[PDB]
Amino acid sequence: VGSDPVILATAGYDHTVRFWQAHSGICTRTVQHQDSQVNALEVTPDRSMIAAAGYQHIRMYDLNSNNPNPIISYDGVNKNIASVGFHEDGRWMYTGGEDCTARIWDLRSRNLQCQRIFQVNAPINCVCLHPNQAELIVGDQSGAIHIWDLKTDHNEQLIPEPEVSITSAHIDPDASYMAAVNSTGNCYVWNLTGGIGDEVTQLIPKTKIPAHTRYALQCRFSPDSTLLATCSADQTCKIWRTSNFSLMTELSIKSGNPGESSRGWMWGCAFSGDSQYIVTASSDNLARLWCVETGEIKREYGGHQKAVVCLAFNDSV
Amino acid sequence: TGYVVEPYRKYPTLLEVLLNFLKTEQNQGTRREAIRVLGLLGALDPYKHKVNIEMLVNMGNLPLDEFYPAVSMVALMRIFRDQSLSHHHTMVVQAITFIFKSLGLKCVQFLPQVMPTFLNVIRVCDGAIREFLFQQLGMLVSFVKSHIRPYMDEIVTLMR
Amino acid sequence: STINLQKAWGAARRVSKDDWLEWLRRLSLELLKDSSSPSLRSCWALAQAYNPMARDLFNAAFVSCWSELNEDQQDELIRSIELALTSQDIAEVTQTLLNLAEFMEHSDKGPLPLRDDNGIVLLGERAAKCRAYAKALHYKELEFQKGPTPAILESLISINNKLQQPEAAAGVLEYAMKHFGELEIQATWYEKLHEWEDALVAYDKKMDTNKDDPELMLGRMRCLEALGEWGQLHQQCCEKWTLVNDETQAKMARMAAAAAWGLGQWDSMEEYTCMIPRDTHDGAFYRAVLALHQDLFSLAQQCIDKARDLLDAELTAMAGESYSRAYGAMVSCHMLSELEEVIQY
Amino acid sequence: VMNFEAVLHYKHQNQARDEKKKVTEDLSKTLLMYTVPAVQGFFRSISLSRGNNLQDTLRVLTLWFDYGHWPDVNEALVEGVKAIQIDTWLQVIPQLIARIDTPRPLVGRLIHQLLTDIGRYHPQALIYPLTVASKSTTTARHNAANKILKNMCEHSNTLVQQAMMVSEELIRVAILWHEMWHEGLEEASRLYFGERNVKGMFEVLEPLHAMMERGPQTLKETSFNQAYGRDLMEAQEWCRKYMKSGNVKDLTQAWDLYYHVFRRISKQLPQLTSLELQYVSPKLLMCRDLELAVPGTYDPNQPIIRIQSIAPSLQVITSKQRPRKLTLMGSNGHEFVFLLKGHEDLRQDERVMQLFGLVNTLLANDPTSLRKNLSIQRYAVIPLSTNSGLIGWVPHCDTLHALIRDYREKKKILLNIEHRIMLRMAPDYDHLTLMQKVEVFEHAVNNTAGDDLAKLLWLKSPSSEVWFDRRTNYTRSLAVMSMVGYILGLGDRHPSNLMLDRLSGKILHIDFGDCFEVAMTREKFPEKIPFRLTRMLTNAMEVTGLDGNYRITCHTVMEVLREHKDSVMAVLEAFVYDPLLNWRLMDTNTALNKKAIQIINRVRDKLTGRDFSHDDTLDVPTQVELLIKQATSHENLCQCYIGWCPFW
Amino acid sequence: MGPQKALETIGANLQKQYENWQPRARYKQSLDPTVDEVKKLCTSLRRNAKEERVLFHYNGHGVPRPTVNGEVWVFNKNYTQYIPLSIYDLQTWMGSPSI
Amino acid sequence: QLAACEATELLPMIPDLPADLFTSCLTTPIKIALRWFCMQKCVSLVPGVTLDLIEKIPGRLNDRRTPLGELNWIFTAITDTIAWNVLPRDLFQKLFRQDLLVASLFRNFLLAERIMRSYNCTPVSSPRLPPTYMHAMWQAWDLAVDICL
Ligand SMILES: Nc1ncnc2c1ncn2[C@@H]1O[C@H](COP(=O)(O)OP(=O)(O)OP(=O)(O)O)[C@@H](O)[C@H]1O
Ligand SMILES: [Mg+2]
Ligand SMILES: [Mg+2]
Repeated sequence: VGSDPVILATAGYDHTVRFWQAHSGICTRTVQHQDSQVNALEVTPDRSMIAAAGYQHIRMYDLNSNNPNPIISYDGVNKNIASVGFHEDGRWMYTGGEDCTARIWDLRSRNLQCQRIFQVNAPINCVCLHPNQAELIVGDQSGAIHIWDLKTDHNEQLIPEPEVSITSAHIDPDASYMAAVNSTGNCYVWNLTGGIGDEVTQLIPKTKIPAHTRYALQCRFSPDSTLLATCSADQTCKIWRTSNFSLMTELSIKSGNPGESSRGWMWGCAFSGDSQYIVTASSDNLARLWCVETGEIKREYGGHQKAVVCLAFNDSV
Repeated sequence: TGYVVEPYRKYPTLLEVLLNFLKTEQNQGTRREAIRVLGLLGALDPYKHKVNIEMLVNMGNLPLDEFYPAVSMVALMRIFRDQSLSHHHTMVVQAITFIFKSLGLKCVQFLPQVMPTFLNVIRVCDGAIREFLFQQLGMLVSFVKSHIRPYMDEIVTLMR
Repeated sequence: STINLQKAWGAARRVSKDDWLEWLRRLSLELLKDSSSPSLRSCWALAQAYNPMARDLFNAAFVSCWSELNEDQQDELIRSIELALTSQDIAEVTQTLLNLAEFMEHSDKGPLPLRDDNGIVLLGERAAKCRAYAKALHYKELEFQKGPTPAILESLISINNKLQQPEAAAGVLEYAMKHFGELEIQATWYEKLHEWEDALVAYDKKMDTNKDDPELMLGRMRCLEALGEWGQLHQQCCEKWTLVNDETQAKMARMAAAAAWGLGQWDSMEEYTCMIPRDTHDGAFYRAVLALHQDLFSLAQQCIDKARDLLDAELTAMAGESYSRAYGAMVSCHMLSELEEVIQY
Repeated sequence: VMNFEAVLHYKHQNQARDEKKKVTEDLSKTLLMYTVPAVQGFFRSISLSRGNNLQDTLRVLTLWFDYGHWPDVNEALVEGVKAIQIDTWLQVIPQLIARIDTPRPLVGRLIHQLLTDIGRYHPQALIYPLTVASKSTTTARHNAANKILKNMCEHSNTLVQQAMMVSEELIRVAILWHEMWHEGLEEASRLYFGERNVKGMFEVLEPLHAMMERGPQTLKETSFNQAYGRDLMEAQEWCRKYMKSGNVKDLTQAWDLYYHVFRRISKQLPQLTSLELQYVSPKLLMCRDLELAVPGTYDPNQPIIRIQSIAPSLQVITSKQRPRKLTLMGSNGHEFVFLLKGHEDLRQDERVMQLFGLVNTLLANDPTSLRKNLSIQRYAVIPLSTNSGLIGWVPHCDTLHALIRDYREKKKILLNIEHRIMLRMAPDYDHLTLMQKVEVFEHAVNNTAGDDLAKLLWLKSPSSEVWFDRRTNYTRSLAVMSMVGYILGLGDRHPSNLMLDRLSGKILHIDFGDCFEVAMTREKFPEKIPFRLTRMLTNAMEVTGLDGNYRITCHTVMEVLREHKDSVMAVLEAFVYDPLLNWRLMDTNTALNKKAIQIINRVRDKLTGRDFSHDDTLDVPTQVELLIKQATSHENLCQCYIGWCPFW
Repeated sequence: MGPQKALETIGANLQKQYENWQPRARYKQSLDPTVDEVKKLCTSLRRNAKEERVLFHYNGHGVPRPTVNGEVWVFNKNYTQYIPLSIYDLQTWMGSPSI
Repeated sequence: QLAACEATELLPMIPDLPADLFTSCLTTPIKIALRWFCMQKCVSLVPGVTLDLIEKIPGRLNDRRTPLGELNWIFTAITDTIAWNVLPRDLFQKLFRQDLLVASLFRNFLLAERIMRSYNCTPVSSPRLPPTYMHAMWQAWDLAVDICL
């Protein structure tokens, strides 16, 4: 559970957090998350413990230790917690509210309050962390990607397309390109003027990708930063390659049948360390595992009785 | 005189009265003339008609056991109004009496439809029939039993 | 209970008006005798002596029978109903079976198992023949519900326009433009839409490419009289007669008579009117109209009065449901009785 | 109207120059040249409509009210007002009564002189408006209204002393003591256990103790007081012993008895299904043959259908507000039915119905639309106080919710199947993100079919050419009240607040308590819709979809509304610059004149297509489309409250 | 009144009416009773009164008319079905000094 | 035993009587006795007596010197008389004297027998009484009531 170099975990509306293994897919162990569902997971950056962003409450369960219920409980967020992040050292958690407020939460010291806030207009969907640990990128349900400097308290708003809820965002570990993805079915790539010592932090609009027909839901770069995976609500996970922005691979969990009235959407994905295998979650109980070259379903982690929304996938030593 | 369209205001029912003659009267001078009339009065913008102004869903309302008596009762009573009854009184009343006989006490629901017309028929009709109607009235009375009490005044007036 | 019924089911060896009506009469009464409900049995006695008692209980009578009957016996019956609609369009046998068919849909019993669709295609045809346009649309939309096609939509915009419902027709066109973006053969569609100029463009194009067809001409002629153009319609008649059949010439000549009458060319009108059949309203009318120019009132009055007697059925089919649909026939009798006043003038 | 539009050019074009001493006097020179010929003119176009002048008459009011503090408009107004048929003003009484308290000196006195004239001829028409004005809180209303009732007493004392009594008894019936105690107590318990507020908790209860100090006036109040007058006296004692000592040990003894009667009374109210009128209000049972007319029947061109007698017992509808189904034998003989509502200010409804009156007028005078029967199904509403009123019951109607429930149980369909699918997929349906909830919503749409309304609209019709007209009317009607509903800004349109005529097929909205985006801004379940154009209602239109009857009928309507925006404003400015309604908008957060001006800004905006994009001017087809997209978007629809029934 | 209020009230009134004629008796009213309910009730009143006379008022306007079999009608627990009640069983549970 | 109706017969459905007719006789005799008085052709000769007046007869059924108590007291005397002049001595003792409640019921049952007769019922009793409906002491009650209201 902690010992395996590929920690994979997964959850959704079934109230359980199941821990799979990469090679085989024998379920190692499971943990309860009652009273609620799980909006998104993340593992802490030293593989120590794992987060479950519920309704009204984050909780955190031990990954190293064998069979616990939660170590830490944070409440004090009076709607959903729609994302998480973590300081790569492991002191802070950078959350996002349904209540328009992207907080910060100290992990080491017990304090039920948040250290800082960043209030905006609409509910906060994505809370992704730029690699140098100084900028935090917050999107919302009115087009607005606010870039919030954690040192200088600056907040520069940015509307790619008018009004459309930008549903998720991520920035690569290179700090070369950022991609956020909206409900229209478009994946907007932003060229980084990499604000290291200056805080230039300017973005130059590269390309609108006609990514998907229906809602694009989660986009992510691989640790290589060669590949930009964009899950969606056309039960698809279209991988885009960095140089062209051309369709390198198209994963799909469609029926192959004239009558199949929505099997379930392709919610969230997460690359391997080598970026040869791409996991994905779906709203038909199936956390899968693919081959990024071809598009071949290398495993299938079917244990949930109801749906699955979020992953937690981990390569690191 | 050239009294045209104006008649559809003054005595506005006119169109409904004329368009029955085309769907009733078996003469191709009368049905012929009813067209000469309609024409001479002229045509109406049907909006002018909607200013100047059951049976299928009669199934829709009920389950079928209760449907059938209700339909028959309505057709029968549609005859049961003077002009057609001049010959076919007796026939109608024979049916009704058989209906109530067949229903039990669930017959009671039709009472307020039948009974007011029925008693007025007795006063109106000729004595050729009248001795028969009383025989059948007394038959209605027997099936219905105490439920006839509302109409009893009129009955006693008729007898008297 | 059924051996007496079987005589009136498929006794459909019938040819004139009287022959089919008398099939109907005898059927309705034959139903009433059988019908398992005592409260209909009762009426039979009356139903003979007064026939509108059988007429009005027909639908109800029919369900009381149909509820009991065997599967063999149901198909036996239905096959003669199929045949009664199919063979011979009698206003008052179609409009009694259509109204029976519609009665049957509101029922618990299910719709009538005709011809594998529940007869949707058949019954819609024969509503549009009757000028039962509203009923015709109900079934036409029931087709749409099981996967639409350009053919369904084409009709569905004419029929909506025949109900004088143009916003609904324009709506159906905007279904087409989304889902059938290519298929778009709109030469007839513009003509049905009441976009008469664009229809005339599309039939100009279709008569340039393909040959002198009678069907493309009939549509392109209907475009001109719907625009109003008399001079041009008289040209489209003059050229094509020997190339055209005599069946199309019965359809065509009506437009032609009105056109020649349009241009004060009476000699031509006389030729065209004779082509129209005498037993129709129209034939009677134009014969009467010619007679009024010629100045022959006795003959004219007879034709007028003949036309009225034929019009009886058109006014007797429409108005049984709604006055709004009767309105077509109402304009004809308006003309006739005004035709009379032309004489007196 | 050329003279009126020239007037509004140099008004509005000057505020452009002026805002953004002598510039108001030069304006007052320039305007006055046209303002007076506008008024002179309108009086001739009113005296040559005489039966169709609501639009024109409201123009004269916009002038009078706002540009009547000049003495030279006052002169022409005076002259015309003396000339014009006193019938005409009947149609615009709500606007007149709303400005009965004007801080303008010269206007307010002309109103009086007009209302005292309508009080003379057509007295019937006035007294119910004046009676609710009569018992106002604010001073310049309740002095001036009570003043005119005094001047209107020696035409008709017999009339007023009837109507004033009837009114005050109908209100005793509309809410009973034990209701007032039950709602009072439940709200009191929210203050002291939720909020922990103690002084505001007294402020809740003690007006009821002051009510009960009057003593049993009627038999039912006698049986309240005999059942539990003692307990309440004792709980009052202990809560008053708190005000000298300030111990919670006093308060626990009081809440004992308070919760005691609360639970008892909660166990009583479920079975008060009908009210025998002798027990509740004897004066009305005793009442026979009042000269006073049956409420919302009075016509100046008809003879009076007067209250022959009130019905002996009242059916009670069970809802949140337990309305009565009161009925009156009118003197023509006929049972007229009302519905008599407690705890809801019905002056909104009154004015809104006046608005539909205007729209029906506008739409009937466009010939294109006239043909099409675009006609809003308005019912009658007569207020009786700020807290109550009557509402004309409507014959041959049923809530969608009732139709669907009856159909679902007939064909054995389990009622909440949609909600149950949603729950079987995801058990925590409320507790999801937006995007997660769009999943689940779509799943439960893509597994049911929304034929229910569409299907029963045919099963319940007899023939097809009936069904055809039903459905054509149904569609157009539902469109007209989409667009009109939008403007008004008519929130909470869930399926029990709208209903189908089981003859014409037309739709008919009820309940206008949530108006001008009250629902859009509420802090749990804020609506995101303009009008419910949910899938069920959609399927019931022609099979092609929205793009025919419904969309084209929206343009037809919205051309007519954006045209005559100024008529529409006149009518809405009534219940916006009337203070006594607008407390409704002060409650949006958990001041008034600013908030009231915000509404009428908003409605001017919807009528200029400057609604979505303040900078842009969205032409009519485009505005309509954005609205239809909003109403029909699954993000917007699944944010709605579950009982709103967005999956129908 | 609405059903439940009415039924309770009628039990109260019927008791008040018997209180005129006999104010010193235990009045155990049973309202829309089950068979088992009636058994508990009658047998209980036996063990109280023990040798002395016990009234058994039976109204029955709600139930169908009693049969030639010697069965009188009462209810089941859910109020779906009219259950019968044999007169033989009734006079088993009630004692001999009775009315 | 006491039973509202014979085995053949159905109880009355008559709008102005109560549905409880046999119980009401048995245990509120004076209340129906007066209401039933009011429904006869006897009232032709007591003008200005409606059912509304009988709702509000002042007094109670124990204070003898108040119209209600008076009628009650009379009633008792009358029924006790009709029993003592009709029944054989042994039986009269068994019913009308042994115990209060039974005696009260049978006294009142005589009234039921008289009323329910006029609506085609006949009540039944386990110790079977003779028919007392015609017994002339009732026409005393009739007069006594007449005067007293
Ligand atoms: N004008 C009317 N005509 C016919 N029926 C009406 C009318 N007004 C209300 N009703 C019916 O009575 C019911 C209750 O009315 P209404 O919604 O006005 O009362 P309410 O207690 O305010 O309910 P809610 O709690 O939904 O506001 C509705 O469901 C409707 O069917
Ligand atoms: Mg409501
Ligand atoms: Mg309400």
